[PDB]
Amino acid sequence: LPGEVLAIEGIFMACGLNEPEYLYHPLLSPIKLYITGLMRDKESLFEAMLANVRFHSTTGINQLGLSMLQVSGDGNMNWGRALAILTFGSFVAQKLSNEPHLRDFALAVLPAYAYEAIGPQWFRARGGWRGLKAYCTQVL
Amino acid sequence: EQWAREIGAQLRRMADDLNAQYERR
Ligand SMILES: [Br-]
Ligand SMILES: [Br-]
Ligand SMILES: [Br-]
Repeated sequence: LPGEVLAIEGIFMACGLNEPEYLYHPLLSPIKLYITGLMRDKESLFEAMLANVRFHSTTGINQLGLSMLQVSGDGNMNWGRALAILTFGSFVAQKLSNEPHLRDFALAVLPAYAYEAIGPQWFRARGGWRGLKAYCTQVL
Repeated sequence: EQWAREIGAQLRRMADDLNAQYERR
């Protein structure tokens, strides 16, 4: 495994930018396949979120990062919230792909926001990516 | 003008449905 923030960026690359990873990973590759399915099925809800939100800017990407932190503002985390955060970041990446500079700022900051939003200690104390995959196979 | 919390609540609601699937017997 590459490191949490790095792995999340890869998830945004594979799921948001639809950039097929060249090598298969036992844990991350199925997770990426699950998040893509979540984007497809819940596209309408993600569109509703960002409907009247002006996020195509560095200021907007900052607020998108704040949006991730708002998920766990009550101090609670589960793999459901973790998936919503990771899928939301991927969806954001997809909408910024045709704007190189904004896309790259998103890739630069949002992986760290998603990781913090989940909670680094909670992530590690619940099995990390193995725990997430197990949750995915059971729910999706 | 701020819209981060509303998105946070909508992500929470989306997570609720996933957790409902996890808890389904
Ligand atoms: Br915009
Ligand atoms: Br741009
Ligand atoms: Br598994």
